Amino acid sequence: ASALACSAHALNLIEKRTLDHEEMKALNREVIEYFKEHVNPGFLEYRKSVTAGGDYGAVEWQAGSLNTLVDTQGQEFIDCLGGFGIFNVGHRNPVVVSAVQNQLAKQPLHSQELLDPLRAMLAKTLAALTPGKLKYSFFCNSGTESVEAALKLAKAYQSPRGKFTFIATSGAFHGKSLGALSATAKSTFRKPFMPLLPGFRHVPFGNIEAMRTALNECKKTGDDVAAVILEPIQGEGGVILPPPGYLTAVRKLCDEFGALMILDEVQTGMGRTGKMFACEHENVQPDILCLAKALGGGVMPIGATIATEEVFSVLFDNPFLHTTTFGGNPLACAAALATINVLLEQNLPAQAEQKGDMLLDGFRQLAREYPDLVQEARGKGMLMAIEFVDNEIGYNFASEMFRQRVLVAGTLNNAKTIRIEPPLTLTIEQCELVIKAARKALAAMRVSVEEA
Amino acid sequence: SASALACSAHALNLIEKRTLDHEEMKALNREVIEYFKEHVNPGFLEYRKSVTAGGDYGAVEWQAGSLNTLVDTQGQEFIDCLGGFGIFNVGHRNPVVVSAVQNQLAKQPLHSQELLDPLRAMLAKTLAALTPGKLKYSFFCNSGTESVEAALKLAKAYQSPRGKFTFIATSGAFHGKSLGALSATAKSTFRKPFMPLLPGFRHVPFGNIEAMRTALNECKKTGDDVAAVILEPIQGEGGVILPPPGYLTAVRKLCDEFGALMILDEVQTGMGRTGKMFACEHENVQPDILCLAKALGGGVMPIGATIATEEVFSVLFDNPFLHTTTFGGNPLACAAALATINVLLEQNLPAQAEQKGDMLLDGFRQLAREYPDLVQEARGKGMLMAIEFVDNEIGYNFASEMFRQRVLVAGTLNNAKTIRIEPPLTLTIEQCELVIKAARKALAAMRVSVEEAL
Amino acid sequence: ASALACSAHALNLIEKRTLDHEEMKALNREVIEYFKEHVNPGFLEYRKSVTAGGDYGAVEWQAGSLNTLVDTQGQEFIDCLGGFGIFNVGHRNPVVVSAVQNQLAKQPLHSQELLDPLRAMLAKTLAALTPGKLKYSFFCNSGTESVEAALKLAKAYQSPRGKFTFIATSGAFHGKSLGALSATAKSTFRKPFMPLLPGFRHVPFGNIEAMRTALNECKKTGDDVAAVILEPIQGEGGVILPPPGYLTAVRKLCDEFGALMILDEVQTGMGRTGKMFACEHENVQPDILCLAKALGGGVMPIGATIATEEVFSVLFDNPFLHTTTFGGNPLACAAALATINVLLEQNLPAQAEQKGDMLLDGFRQLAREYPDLVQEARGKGMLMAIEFVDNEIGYNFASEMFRQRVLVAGTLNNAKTIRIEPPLTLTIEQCELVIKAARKALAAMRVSVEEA
Amino acid sequence: ASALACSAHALNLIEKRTLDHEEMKALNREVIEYFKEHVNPGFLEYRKSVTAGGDYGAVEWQAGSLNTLVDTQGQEFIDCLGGFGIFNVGHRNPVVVSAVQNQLAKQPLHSQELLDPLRAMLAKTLAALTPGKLKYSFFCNSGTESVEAALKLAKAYQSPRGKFTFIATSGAFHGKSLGALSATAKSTFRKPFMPLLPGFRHVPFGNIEAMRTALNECKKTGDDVAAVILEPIQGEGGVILPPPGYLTAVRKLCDEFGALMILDEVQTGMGRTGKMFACEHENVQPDILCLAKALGGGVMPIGATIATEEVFSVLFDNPFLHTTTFGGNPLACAAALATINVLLEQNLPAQAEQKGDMLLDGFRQLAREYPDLVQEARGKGMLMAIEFVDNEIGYNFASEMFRQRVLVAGTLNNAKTIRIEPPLTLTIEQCELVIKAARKALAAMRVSVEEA
Ligand SMILES: Cc1ncc(COP(=O)(O)O)c(C=O)c1O
Ligand SMILES: *Cc1c(COP(=O)(O)O)cnc(C)c1O
Ligand SMILES: *Cc1c(COP(=O)(O)O)cnc(C)c1O
Ligand SMILES: *Cc1c(COP(=O)(O)O)cnc(C)c1O
Repeated sequence: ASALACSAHALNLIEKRTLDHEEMKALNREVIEYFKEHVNPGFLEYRKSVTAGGDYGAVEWQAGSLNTLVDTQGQEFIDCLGGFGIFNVGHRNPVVVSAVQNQLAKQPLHSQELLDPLRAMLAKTLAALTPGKLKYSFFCNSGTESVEAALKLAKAYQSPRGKFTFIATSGAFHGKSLGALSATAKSTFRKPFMPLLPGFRHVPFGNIEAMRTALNECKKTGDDVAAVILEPIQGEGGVILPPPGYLTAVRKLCDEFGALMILDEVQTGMGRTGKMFACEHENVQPDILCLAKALGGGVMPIGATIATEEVFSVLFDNPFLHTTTFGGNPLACAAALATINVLLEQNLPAQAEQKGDMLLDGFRQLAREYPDLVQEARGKGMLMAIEFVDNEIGYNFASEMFRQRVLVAGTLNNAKTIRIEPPLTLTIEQCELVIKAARKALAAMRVSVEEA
Repeated sequence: SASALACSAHALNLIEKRTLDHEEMKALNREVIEYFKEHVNPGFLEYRKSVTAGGDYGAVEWQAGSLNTLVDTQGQEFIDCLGGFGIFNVGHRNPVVVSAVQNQLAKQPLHSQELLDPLRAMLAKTLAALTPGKLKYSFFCNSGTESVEAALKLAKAYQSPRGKFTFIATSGAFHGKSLGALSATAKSTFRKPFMPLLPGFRHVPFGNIEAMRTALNECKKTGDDVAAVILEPIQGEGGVILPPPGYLTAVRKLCDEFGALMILDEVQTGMGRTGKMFACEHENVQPDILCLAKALGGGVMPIGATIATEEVFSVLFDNPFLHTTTFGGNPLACAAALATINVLLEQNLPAQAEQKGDMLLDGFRQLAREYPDLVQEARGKGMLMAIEFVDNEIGYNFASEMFRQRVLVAGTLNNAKTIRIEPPLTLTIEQCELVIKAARKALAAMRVSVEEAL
Repeated sequence: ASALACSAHALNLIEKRTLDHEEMKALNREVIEYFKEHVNPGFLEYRKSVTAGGDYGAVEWQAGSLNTLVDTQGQEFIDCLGGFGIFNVGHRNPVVVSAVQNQLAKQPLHSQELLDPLRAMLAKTLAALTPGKLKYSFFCNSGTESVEAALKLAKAYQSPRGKFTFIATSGAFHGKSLGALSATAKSTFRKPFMPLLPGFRHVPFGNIEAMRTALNECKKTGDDVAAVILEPIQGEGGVILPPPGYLTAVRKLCDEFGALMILDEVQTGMGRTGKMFACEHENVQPDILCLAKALGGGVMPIGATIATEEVFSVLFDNPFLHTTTFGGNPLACAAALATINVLLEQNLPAQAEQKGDMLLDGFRQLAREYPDLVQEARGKGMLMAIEFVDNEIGYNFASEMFRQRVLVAGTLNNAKTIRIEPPLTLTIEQCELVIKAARKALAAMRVSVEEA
Repeated sequence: ASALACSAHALNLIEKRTLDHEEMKALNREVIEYFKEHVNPGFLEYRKSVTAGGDYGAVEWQAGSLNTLVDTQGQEFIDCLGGFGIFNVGHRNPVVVSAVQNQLAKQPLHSQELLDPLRAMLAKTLAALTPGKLKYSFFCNSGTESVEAALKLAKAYQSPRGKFTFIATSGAFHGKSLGALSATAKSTFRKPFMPLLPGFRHVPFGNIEAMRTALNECKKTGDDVAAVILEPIQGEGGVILPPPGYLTAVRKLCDEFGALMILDEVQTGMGRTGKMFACEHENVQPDILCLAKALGGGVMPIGATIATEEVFSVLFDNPFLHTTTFGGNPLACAAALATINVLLEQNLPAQAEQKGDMLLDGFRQLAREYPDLVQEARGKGMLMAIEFVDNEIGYNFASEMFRQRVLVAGTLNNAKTIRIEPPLTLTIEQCELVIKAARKALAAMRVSVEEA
């Protein structure tokens, strides 16, 4: 089976707008087959553990509307998954698609030698969009690249000052590339890949005393902390909100020891929590801010690491100290610029507050009626989670919701949690449908427990 | 000055424009320079200065002109002998890659990552078919440095249960800038500010099987057994360093003998550039893990791919979330890659890279004979070439004199005396000639400038 | 002069029991010069900062009585330094010296091939002397070597169980060799020698909640703690007593997480705090116990690492995994066997309880009279300390006690603190002289303060 | 039996000069039982492996003459083991014994506060005994401690110069404490205790071009070599001699790269290879020289780390940066001073050369005659080794020599290799008797093999 042949077959497919029954039967077969053979058979077994019958093999085909996805069988799903935080402004958002299309006609990828205007524009726009002294931007292609950039900026800055240790928090997720993975907290994701970067240590999230104890003990032993890295709200941890004033406290702790504050808003950024950045809630200015996911408007891959001139200036004397081939390419920038405009124009941060208040109320309500299955519902803005009592119940919830054509999924660090992360553009009727389908799934699950 | 809203709307409107007033052009250029200084990196403005003449430093990128040319905001058109450091193998805005991407953008650009996505499966089947021997499984990411992190993690996951933790790379090597990849990357400049890096990384001189065998033997004796060796078939940012014929095969045998894994970083050498689809096909070395990026995205999308045997990729099956990526293998990028593979094969671009590379290098080596004055030597394999000069400053002047002639070149990350020549594989034969003529005129100018300077 | 001439001159001096006034002048001259030129000019600077006038030049010549040292000028000192904790049964304790001579008559060092009986005899005595399941002994030559053996036993036991992290406490001193140094906590002793062993972390001494957090956080990130190591009371730290129930809580915490408990009793051991081992105040059984200093009766150098058979067994398959050339030699063992015998016959640990109480009563009294100069006095048995308001006041105390012919000295991890650490054999008569000497010292100190 | 009872019993044994037959049988029975239950049962298994019948349980009792040992049964063994390099001047050497007794009469251990004279005298004597600029001494208690001190000297010196990597050689043995173990090279000794000190790498012994490549690649990547450590002759490796001029080429390579040279003469030191130090053969001055074993005259444990003023001065500003409690105690200084005297007075390095050649000639003839059992014989001075065709043949040799009351034992990195390391004071008749015994042993071995 020649490689030309495979590529020609794929090009032929990419060009099909719609599939009929026999085309769908064949594409679904090839995709399951090739997943087993060339991608990961484990992912097939995973889908089985959160669906019922043939739903494991559901193959994603196209955007339906701003907030829906369609599989190869025409089945349309309401998206409460959001690509795990990617689709803040909806699927194929017309303003974003348009911007990308326009730039695609001029030049999608830059030479990396001439001065590329959209890099300059997005960095200007980001400077203005961010708190206080956050002034300089480095663009890359993902969240983990955003965090590697942050760790490196911290390292270049703190190294000549004698500081090499990094503090993160348990529950934290910061990416799976090996530097970012040193900060990431989940044991099962870390252990096979040890030894990781030396001098990374963890303290309980939300616990200012434990953090202070770590910075102070490190000082005593001559292992002074370079930087503290944390999410404002833990995402893959299961949507964990810290106590009030904790972020402000972590900011003061860091100034006190002369440590840098790195804030990872790859997941909480771009309006999802009810404000453009989750740090704007306590009005805290980190030294380095990590952005990705939704920054590309659900159309492009992109990441950005924004810092103070003070810190970022370590990159000035030699601008090749940290580089990236694709980072800040014109297509990625056009997507990011469109997304920032859409967010502001349509006041989507404010909408996420409003829609999130509604949905979490409906979720807390269902939690009360079904403590039979549901432990608790947490959230802020359109970042929410339902924590069930067992692992198996949460898997059954995902399964039942799937049958009702609502797409949800779990959390990387938390086995008992299903997330709810819809596009911020989710319509008021669609929020009603989601609570509706949530109830029905809970009811069906209850009935299954009595059934078994 | 403005709010983010006003800034985004200004950029959004500039994005829609196709051409520029003279006063619109002048305005934009002053913006780009100003914001590069205030919000990107003023040091980059300075680097552009040291490799240009006059306000050349502030040439601002506006659009692709043809397959092999770029146009700035002033309508100046440049023959691209930089190729985005190995990105534009099939040219700028190649119609088959643009079309595939545009068609997928109409369906779905990014996936949920939850449902099975069809193009991931197709690109994975296609790469299986494209790759030598037992390379069977593909992990998709967003960059070359991400590609190499995936390689290292795969090796780590496989070798740490077998009690092996040491990674051997080579000096001169460039494997990426993220902290995992940076640990294998070898340039002192790039490494020291971020130390300590990953433990267990050791380096031997490139292209020296004698030294590499000693390394692995010593590591075995002391109980610090070698998990994997990582190398580029040809060192790119190192200054286009060709290993002696026999090297890669010897590396394969050695890895076989000690039970080390062999990682080939073909992020720059891959997708046709050296005269084959992959530079390892030259000696027919099958690696345990193959890294791709740069040109795999067709010059339209960012993509990286890590391909490995089922034996090694295995480690990811029981828990498929052991290594993941949010954007990796998205439909837009998969389309761009499948398009690219098709074009490379249809238009037989690897074969073309061999013909055009022979001519171009033959041309440069002749010029080197003529100016021992300024040039040390010219080297290359297919369309991956470099010209080494006597001084960094002679080199910087070549880049500058070339830029004045509207031919784009640039240097290499681990060798300052070296100017890379990395044109699209689609560079026309006439353009090949033009580039040699441009290079000749530049060298003569340089000779005169050094004359008066002494 | 040749090496031979130097060896002969020094062999001549060793045979001399007493010095002419002229021989004395010349000896004190050569000793100061050779310290400068061949030992450490800096140790001469240190002594000056804690003596007055030419007192810095004092050169030690012989034991006087049990509790007494005599310099080269015939000047005699009551020893309240105890060699920083080695002279527990006094200077040249007759039973210990006798054991050592008798063994020297037979065989001072062993072959390491044939079975050396005194090693079997010492290992038997210590198994009988240690609480609970502590059963096997590895003999070495110092405290720091004793801690190295302990880290290795934990490493060899816990590495196959997937655990590599070590928790120690700030203020801790566990030795200066590079493995022990990784657990030793003073910044100033650690920085020039970094990178030390990886995987070592520090929590505050005496704070159990912080220790639970470190064990728990390590468990969460896959960095599971192999062992916890600590002194029951911190010596060099400044005689830092933990809360009641702390040591026991650490034992239960280790049990809970399946970490090994290492107890560093190099200073506290052999009767020093009022019991044979300080771990006996709460009846705590560590998995590994480290001994040295006083174990050699103030006559020989020796160390011992005692462990449960569960832990020590990691050395049975290949008894050559950890070894030492001089460890467990006949003279070291004779000395230790004599020391154990003397401590038990004369009920010396119990004496240390009584005399420590009485001595700490004198110092607490003086800290009452002189808040002028003194922060507080503390102690457990005969391991006591006086904390002063300043470093210099403490240095002044040390100099005044010296002028008063009572030998004291400072603590490695606390600059405001003067140890009082006399032989357990100190008479009540001398206890009262020591308390008078300290009052006179404070009297002169207060005066000199109000001169300025 | 109680701890007190155990100590009393041991003390009576220590007093008894002779043992009758059923005193022996009781003691022997004890020694084996206590080794089993409180020391290490594996030592019994190893000793069985290199003995025959009731030979495993040889229990040693006193020195016999200068060069012999007697066990509890009255069996006298000629000592070709030398305690693995300790007994350069024999067992209970009168001059060293007398120096020790005289010092025990005054002060066996010091306060560590007053200036102890014998530390100054030994440091002066060693300065005059050592090559060139080796001037300052740090005294400790073992070989592994003097390597520890050497690594720290280099670290303190090289850390501020930006260099942190250490190069050792495969085959090497430098001690078993975790710092020294990082440079020790046998896999068996290292693996279970990893992670060790970071930044330690190994190159093949005697191959200068391999060492240049490592030093050079390290520099390229920003991981510059702080220091190189090696033995002049590898001892535990199997008595591995380097090419002539290698040692000089390492000195020059270090000069060239600005790395420190550390020479480990813990085994080769104090006369054994024909000169006082094996570096004297090629006139090499290391920056740091390590000594132990024979430095203590076969009576005391001691170690020394001697360095140039350049290097050692990193300890002047803060003389407490590296310390050890027992290091340089009067008893150990007295034993070293006497050793230096005996070695020089009795011209014993010269004797080591003569007896070395004679013994090596003898083994070389036997190798020649029994190529069925013997691979080859190597050596320099009284450091020698016989390599056999396999392990078992080597073990049979050791066992046969033991039956003939000649004591030999293996090496820790090489299992086919038997070391021959007698006192430098071995008589010429004893030299001849060892060669005859080796012959009788080999003959019995060939015959043994014949039957099978
Ligand atoms: C608690 C403790 N551990 C370890 C040591 C190290 O003992 P040494 O100097 O004999 O190596 C000491 C010395 O102060 C000590 O007090
Ligand atoms: C999603 C996530 C990342 C992951 O980055 P990638 O784009 O998947 O490489 C990093 N940080 C946080 C907080 C995340 O939620
Ligand atoms: C460019 C390069 C990389 C890193 O690629 P990025 O996309 O810039 O992260 C890795 N390996 C090689 C050989 C490269 O040339
Ligand atoms: C024996 C040896 C050591 C270890 O000495 P110890 O006193 O047992 O700690 C160190 N270096 C060399 C060369 C040795 O032979």
